[PDB]
Amino acid sequence: ASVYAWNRKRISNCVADYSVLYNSASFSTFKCYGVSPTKLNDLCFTNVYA
Amino acid sequence: SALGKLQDVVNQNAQALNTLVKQLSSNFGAISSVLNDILSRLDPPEAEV
Repeated sequence: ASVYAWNRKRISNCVADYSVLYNSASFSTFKCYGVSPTKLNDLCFTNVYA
Repeated sequence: SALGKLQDVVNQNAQALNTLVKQLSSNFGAISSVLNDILSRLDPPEAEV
């Protein structure tokens, strides 16, 4: 999507493996706010908005 | 209400303890009042703040 009309994919009721995204080489920016990127796999959230 | 002098002392101490304990639920500007949630979510550079 264009930024003015950005897409939102609500993510729920699933197992979120965040080590795949963080340890990937394909990403240049990976900045986390409010949580640390290396503790993501130990956390649970009610809902994720992608 | 005859023994109010003693009951008032008991009530004041009970209120003081309840107030002190309830202060642990305050954020004081932090992201969470629960210390375990902060340590579970953040690394030391942000957790210390």
